[PDB]
Amino acid sequence: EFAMRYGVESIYQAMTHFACLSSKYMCPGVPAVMSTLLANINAYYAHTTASTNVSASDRFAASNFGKERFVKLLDQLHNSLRIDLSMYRNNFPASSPERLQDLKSTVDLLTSITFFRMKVQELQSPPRASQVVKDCVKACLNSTYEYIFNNCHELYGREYQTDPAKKGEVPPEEQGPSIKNLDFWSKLITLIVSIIEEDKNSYTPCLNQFPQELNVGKISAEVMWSLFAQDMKYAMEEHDKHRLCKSADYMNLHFKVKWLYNEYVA
Amino acid sequence: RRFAKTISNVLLQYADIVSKDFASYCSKEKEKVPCILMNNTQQLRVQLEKMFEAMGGKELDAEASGTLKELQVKLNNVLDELSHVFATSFQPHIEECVRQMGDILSQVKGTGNVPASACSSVAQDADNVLQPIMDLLDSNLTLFAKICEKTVLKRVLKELWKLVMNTMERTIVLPPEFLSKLKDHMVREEAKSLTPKQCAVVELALDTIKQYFHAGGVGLKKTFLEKSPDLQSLRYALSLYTQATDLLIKTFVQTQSAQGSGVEDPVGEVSVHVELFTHPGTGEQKVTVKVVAANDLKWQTSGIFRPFIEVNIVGPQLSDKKRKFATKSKNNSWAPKYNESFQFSLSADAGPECYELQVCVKDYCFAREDRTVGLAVLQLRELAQRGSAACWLPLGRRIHMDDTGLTVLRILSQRSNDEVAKEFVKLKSDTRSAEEGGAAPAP
Repeated sequence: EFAMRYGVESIYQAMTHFACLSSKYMCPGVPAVMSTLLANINAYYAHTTASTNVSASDRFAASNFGKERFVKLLDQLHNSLRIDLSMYRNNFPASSPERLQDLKSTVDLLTSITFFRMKVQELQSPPRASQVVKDCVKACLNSTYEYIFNNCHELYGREYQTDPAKKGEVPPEEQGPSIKNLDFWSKLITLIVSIIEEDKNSYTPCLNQFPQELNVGKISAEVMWSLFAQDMKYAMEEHDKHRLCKSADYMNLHFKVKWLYNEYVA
Repeated sequence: RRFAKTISNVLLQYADIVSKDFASYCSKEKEKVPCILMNNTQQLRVQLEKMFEAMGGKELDAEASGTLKELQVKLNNVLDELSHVFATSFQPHIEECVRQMGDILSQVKGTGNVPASACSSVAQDADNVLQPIMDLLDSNLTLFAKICEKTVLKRVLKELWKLVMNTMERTIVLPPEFLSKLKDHMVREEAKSLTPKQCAVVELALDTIKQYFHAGGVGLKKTFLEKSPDLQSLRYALSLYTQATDLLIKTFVQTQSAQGSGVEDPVGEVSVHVELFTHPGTGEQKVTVKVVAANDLKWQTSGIFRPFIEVNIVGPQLSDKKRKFATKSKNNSWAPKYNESFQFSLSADAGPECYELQVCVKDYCFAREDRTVGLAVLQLRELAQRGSAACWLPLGRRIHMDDTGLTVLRILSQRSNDEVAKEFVKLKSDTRSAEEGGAAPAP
């Protein structure tokens, strides 16, 4: 009634409410609403009346919300989405399906923004959503890799160890690499597997928007193996100097690495 | 800056002069003097904070301030050391006390079938058990609570609490002679466990000691005492003494994680191929074990060698299940091939990480006895990832263990009528009958 009495067009109301929602975008379901809302704001400026001789970007420059304002709003939001997606595992734990759906809709919103940049702003080279997300996933995977690589024993102890007395806080240098024993690496491999599987199983189905460009399980395997492989390569070089573990242990590690590689990487 | 050095030099030289004589005052006739010296030390810290603040506190020069903050931490640590040195002069008395508490608790057993001086109430037995230490504690803690400043008292009490908890753990709950009397070979006695009644009594003596050390808030916070790792460790050891056979066995498999990372001084090896099947027909777990061969068996014997390979599964809930298989024997063959495939069932409930294969090579000997050549452990946690594994298990002479394996084992050996415990204890207590290639391994 305020809007109808005072001539405020529906698209202004929407771009305003989208601006409100953009502050609360972390909140459950909001990214779906925002994605939908932006697909509508998009459809409004993009498609409405082909009988016009004006670009979608110029018709959008005739927005009473302000083109600039909405462009900036979308950029800030896109950045906030990039940040949260750069910790997607932590910020959208697999133990919450709804947070996985918010993750999905967070990406669907990022797509809707990129699509709005492409269609309404008529931008010639918007940062491709699939790529933006892939980078976020890489950033998260790096931070994940660091996390597991710092917390290896706690994580492994808890998740796989059949004797409870071994589940606890073994030293940071064994929740990280040791020259005396390979056990960190064995445990790290199983955690890398657990992460790759979580990515394959939870996050890849969740993030199916760009199936031909984004497979989270592939990216997880690639990054996790890469990080692991650099580290493992330095570590094996280091073990090759010291030779403190037995021949057999490196053979067992070799079998595990072979298996890991051949299962997920080959 | 110049003056902060003066302060530091003087006050550390005080702290030092005191610290040097401190132990000489920690003798039983002068208990007050250590308390007073601790209070002096602490009074230095207090007067130093005053003096730091009088020197402008936050507005003091950075190196002068740094000097005095350093000094305050050093002095704090002196007070901690003095508190420890003080608490330590009570250690022999705490040990004597706790040994007496142990002499009293030996007279309490599983008393629902014992006379009313030991089926005396759980409370009265706890009080009797406690009496040696409560003569010490009541008097001393009430004296210290007076003559120690509250910072001094708390530090003294933490050092005494730890000392009591550890002494009780060592002297009462895990007495080294219970290695001898049913972990070890020394006596065919049932050892007598900590019986439910002596588990109680102790758990109540401990709540009383905790209340004593709490002293209605005058001593240590209930929160420090409950979170006390010393207490938690003591409670853990106690919890083991009543735990069910399967739970003890699960605990063994989950804790003995190192029984799956290289035998030291091997006596041969066994090639196995193993397939965990999260049984595609049931969602139980079944364990196929293809015994391929053995090799390098250190058993060039005084006769016809006739090796066969026993395979055993180990873990919880196996009473209803075939725990053992064996290959055929092979005549005169230190590298016998078998190619024999066995199929254990695990439980449905307990995951593969609750289980381990134990692979034993034995010489078949009619008229005599089938000599253990060697033993290997494979942890099925590994196979929980691997699904199927080819592996050459090195064979040992005995399985290598930690304190908790050895504690669980000495606990299970007291369950000397439980058939699962009997067979578990027997199975872990199997070692290579030494001969034809050697007695004791490495871990």
